Amino acid sequence: SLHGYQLEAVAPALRGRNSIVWLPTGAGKTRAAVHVCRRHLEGRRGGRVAVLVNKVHLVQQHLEKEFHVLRDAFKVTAVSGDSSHKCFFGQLAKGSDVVICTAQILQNALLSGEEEARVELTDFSLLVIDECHHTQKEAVYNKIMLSYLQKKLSGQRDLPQILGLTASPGTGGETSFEGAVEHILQICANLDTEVIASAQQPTKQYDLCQEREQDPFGQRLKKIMAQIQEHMEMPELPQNFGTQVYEQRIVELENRAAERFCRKTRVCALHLRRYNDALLINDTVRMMDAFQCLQQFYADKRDTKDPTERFLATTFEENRATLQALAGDQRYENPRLSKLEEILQEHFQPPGSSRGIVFTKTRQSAHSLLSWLQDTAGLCGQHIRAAVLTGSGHSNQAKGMTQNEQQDVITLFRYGELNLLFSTSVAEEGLDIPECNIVVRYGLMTNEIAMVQAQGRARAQNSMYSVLAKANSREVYREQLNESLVGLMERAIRAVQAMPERKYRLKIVELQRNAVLSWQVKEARSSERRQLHDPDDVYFHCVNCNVAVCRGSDIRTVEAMHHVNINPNFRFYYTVSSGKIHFERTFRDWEPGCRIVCSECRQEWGMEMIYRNVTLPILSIKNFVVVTPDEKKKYKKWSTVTFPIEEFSYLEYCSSTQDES
RNA sequence: UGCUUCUGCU
RNA sequence: AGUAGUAACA
Ligand SMILES: Nc1ncnc2c1ncn2[C@@H]1O[C@H](COP(=O)(O)OP(=O)(O)O)[C@@H](O)[C@H]1O
Ligand code: ALF
Ligand SMILES: [Mg+2]
Ligand SMILES: [Zn+2]
Repeated sequence: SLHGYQLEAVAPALRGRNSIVWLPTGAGKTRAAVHVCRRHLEGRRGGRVAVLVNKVHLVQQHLEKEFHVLRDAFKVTAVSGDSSHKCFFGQLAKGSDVVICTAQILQNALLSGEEEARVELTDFSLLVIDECHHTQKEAVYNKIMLSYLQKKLSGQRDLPQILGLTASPGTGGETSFEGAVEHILQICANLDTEVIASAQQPTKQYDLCQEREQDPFGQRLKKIMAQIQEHMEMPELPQNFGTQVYEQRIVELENRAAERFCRKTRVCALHLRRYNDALLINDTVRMMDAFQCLQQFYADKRDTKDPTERFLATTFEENRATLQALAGDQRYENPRLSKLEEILQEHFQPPGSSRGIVFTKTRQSAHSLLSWLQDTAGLCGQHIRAAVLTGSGHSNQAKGMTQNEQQDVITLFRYGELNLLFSTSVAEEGLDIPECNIVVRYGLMTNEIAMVQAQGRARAQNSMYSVLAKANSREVYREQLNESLVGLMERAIRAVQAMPERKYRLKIVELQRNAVLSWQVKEARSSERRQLHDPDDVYFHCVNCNVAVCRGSDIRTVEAMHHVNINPNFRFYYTVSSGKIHFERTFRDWEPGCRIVCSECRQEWGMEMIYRNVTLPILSIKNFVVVTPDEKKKYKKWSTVTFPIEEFSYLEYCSSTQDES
């Protein structure tokens, strides 16, 4: 049965008041919400609840661990990206008493032009927003709630009650009391909160490592980078190799070289980014991980004419064997990994006692840590059974994990079939593993919310939380600051809870008005930008070889995301460059075909979309330079281009191609 | 693998 | 204004 503090925290929600339930990590906010939902549905006819989450895995978790109990009396349905294609959301939701989904599923339905796929906010009488601290800025939670505010302020009746759940509203980067209070008020405004409802041990250790005394591998990479920069014959080139600033500056240089079609500079900049990437890997995991980064990059090359590429290939080849030999030398081991080994050795003896998550920033790092573990003699024999856990992010450096793949790892971790995960931020919030008693945060730079949340995955009574970071580093400073900011957040929330009602209400009104006005202004500005140029006056150039390949007027959008070229002669500019792509996820109206490349230079451009009975090429914006009358620009997003793009019409497209045959 | 939110960084 | 990552959607 519910704890006293659970009953106390939901008392406002039971009375119908919009609220945020502020309870610590692991305190049982979900069960409290289920109780609210049961009483809500019992207390009226025709009620309907939406439960919004921010991570695919939490749909299944909340259903199977908490919300399924409602099925004694009510119909409960769950939807995530994997199951999206199976039903029209409108039909599914309307046939349910409770629907649990990732928030973007609901947002898509709110925006839909299809009768059967569409819902309105007024189709729900209660919205439960899990991890509601994400309801800010342009996060999907806030896109939904901004619409709610627009409707509320316009006088709409029968908007749903709001129940937000969070352990950590945060301070939003504010370090003053006044700033932190303002942030809390902003959260409250965004969620249309009437009351923040709250209640009326673990140990933490800093496992600090030192910089490697001797890093010949890194030293050699830096010496190659200097040689490459000399070859570029340019003044004021950055010298700060192996930093995030260098990474930014070298990519910005690549962008400028694309925009001005300086091939030599661009190619050199491309390679330097890879060397910098290797330095960053070298600092995070093993030398051999960094080596493999570079080796793979240069292996996938073939013999070419381009004198620049030949210089760069020769340069790597001259250093390759030395780099690999160094990478196999235990003398130059990463102290971060030495420290991690110490932690695991201490806590996973005797074998199978501990149940741990090691959080790392990137998917690639998680995979490298698993590989490192499997290859560390000092850990083999301690019956550590480990696996990687990531979300469904994807890049050429690392694929993601499907909902199903994630679920397999989580289920085996829950009762100790696996006893250690190497995880990204996919599992920093929400994941409930009662037996988890160790969290290590490996060299992370995050806000205080992520710190609190990740720590909170260790549910067990006698849990430990380890910060594994470089001594004297910004990472250590930020951890310490974040600890203080948690305290500041608490003080700010208390102050808001104690505010006089009249003052609170007026402040919320002022903030909600500001939010809905600011949105209108932003939308007007965005529209003005996208109407600057006639699409006929915009030309796309291949980013690699600078050949012109189409005009803006050749492009249409599918599902407001996928930019297809509908010109029947575009086929003479691109080549199909792969066998058929397969995705685990199925979509309603299309599936990928093959990858496509520039016919001149083989630069990757995008992929085919098999949309119903036609095949069209999708272009990724990052593979082009966009040329207008005013400038040449390499865009990383379509959303900021300076010309309008019409929606694809399948009917019109079919009619048009039939006339040509 | 198309998309662009968030977080870090400048 | 970018950049890097990440996650979500498709
Ligand atoms: N009243 C209760 N009695 C026993 N276990 C409970 C109670 N309420 C919640 N739990 C359990 O507490 C754990 C943490 O709950 P959860 O909802 O994941 O925490 P959070 O507040 O971070 O969402 C879960 O395993 C849940 O089933
Ligand atoms: F605060 Al939680 F799962 F919602 F730790
Ligand atoms: Mg939770
Ligand atoms: Zn080309």
